[PDB]
Order: sequence, then structure tokens, then C-alpha cells
Amino acid sequence: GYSLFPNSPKWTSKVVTYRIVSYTRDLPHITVDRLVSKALNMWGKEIPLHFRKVVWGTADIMIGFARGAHGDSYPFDGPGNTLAHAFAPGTGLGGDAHFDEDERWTDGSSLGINFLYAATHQLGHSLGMGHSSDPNAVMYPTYPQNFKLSQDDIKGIQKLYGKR
Amino acid sequence: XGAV
Ligand SMILES: [Ca+2]
Ligand SMILES: [Ca+2]
Ligand SMILES: [Cl-]
Ligand SMILES: [Zn+2]
Ligand SMILES: [Zn+2]
Repeated sequence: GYSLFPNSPKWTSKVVTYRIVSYTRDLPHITVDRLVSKALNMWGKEIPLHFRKVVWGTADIMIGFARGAHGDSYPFDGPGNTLAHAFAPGTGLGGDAHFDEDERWTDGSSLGINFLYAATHQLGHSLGMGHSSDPNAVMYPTYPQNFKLSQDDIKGIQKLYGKR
Repeated sequence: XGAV
């Protein structure tokens, strides 16, 4: 079933900040904001962890769209291959979630990678979830239109943070 | 992709 990261890195503070730093041409800004909040609350509502949205500076969870190299030693690679990636909880790049601007992203109303599912998967990583062996799990390693966290996803996050 |  679920994986965490080696040594179970987790947020140590009651409150974790997150910033949507950069946006996609594919969607309105507010749509990315509301889908990220939704992706975070899907994990959030299961655990004793609270997210505060910040609109400037460095937050614990830096979220954005990037083309190619974007300062974290894991450059994006243009259309296809890598779609997105994220870092386990930690200082600096820890917690950060990046989306490759050279794919196509949708809110579900158009063609594209479903951004809500993608953001739920990457922010799983941001909170300390590894890849699940369970195909139903959002944290399954391969890529959505109508979904929720699986019982494996809930089990894993609650094992790392506790319930409620 | 999950990195450290
Ligand atoms: Ca960070
Ligand atoms: Ca790519
Ligand atoms: Cl399930
Ligand atoms: Zn990156
Ligand atoms: Zn992943």
C-alpha cells in the first residue's frame, strides 16, 4: 500500500504556509488557486495540520508552473516525459510542488492533465507521501475526472500525522 | 514524478 519518504519527513508545525507562485496560460489564476486549496483540503481534512495561503515571499510549500530549469536542480524537459514533481517536507525546496508549463492542464472542462488530480498527487509528496503500490491510490506512481483520496491515501497520511 |  502507501509509502512515506525515508525517515518519515513531515511538517513539524501546526501551520504550514503555501504560495501559488506562478500560473499557466491553460487556466485562469483563480481556478489554479481554488483547485490547489481543494487538493490541500482533501489531505488537510484527514489530519491535525492547517494550511495558510500566502501571496508573496517564501512559503513552506512553494507551488508553481515552470518551463525547463527553475532553480531546484530538477529541470523540466519540455512537452511530455516529466509532467510535475514535488519535494518531501523540509526547509528550502522541501515541500515545493512544480508543474511543467510545456504540458496541457485542465480544470476538467477541456483537454489536458486534470490539474486537481495532479495537484493532489504532488501535494501528497509535499506532505510526506511516497508512491503507493495500490492502483486506486492518488499516490499511485502513474497518472482523474471524478475522484477522492483512496482508503490507502487516508491510511498513509493519518499514519504520518495522526487523525482529525 | 517525489524528491528529497
Ligand atoms: Ca519549501
Ligand atoms: Ca515535460
Ligand atoms: Cl479505496
Ligand atoms: Zn522543480
Ligand atoms: Zn509522484
